[PDB]
Amino acid sequence: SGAIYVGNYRVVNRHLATHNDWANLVWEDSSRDLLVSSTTAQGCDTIARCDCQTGVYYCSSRRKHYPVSFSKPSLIFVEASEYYPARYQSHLMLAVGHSEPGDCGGILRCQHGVVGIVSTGGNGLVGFADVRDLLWLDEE
Ligand SMILES: Cn1nc(CC(=O)N2CC(C(N)=O)C2)c2ccccc21
Ligand SMILES: [Zn+2]
Repeated sequence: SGAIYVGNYRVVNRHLATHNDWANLVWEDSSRDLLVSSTTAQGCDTIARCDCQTGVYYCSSRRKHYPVSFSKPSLIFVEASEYYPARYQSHLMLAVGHSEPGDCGGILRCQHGVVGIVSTGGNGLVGFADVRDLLWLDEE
């Protein structure tokens, strides 16, 4: 589990969104595994606006933050899980690292701020849903 709290937005994995998230929906995209809902309080996270390929992510199944090198956001084939059939997921970045299903939501960050959240995993891989192209998170 986990979310990004920027401005009056809450960014979560679409597959982990709650009823309150769907009832206060701003935007969702199943191909990216992302959903954004509105919040009453302002958040403290800052979004990175950069092309970094190195950063650090939080792994809840290890209680640890790990430094990683990650690929550029792309269209990647992801195996079937409890939440999606086997399919192509867009705006996804891969790194070598530990991930279990419940690790979804952990933040990946670089020197500029939040880059994305854990979305996929398996066999020493971890996938991150990028948010750096969502410029509207910084306004309204
Ligand atoms: C974080 N992660 N995820 C999965 C499968 C899963 O629940 N999916 C893949 C997610 C998606 N965005 O399509 C939903 C896994 C399987 C072993 C290890 C780590 C893992
Ligand atoms: Zn950066």
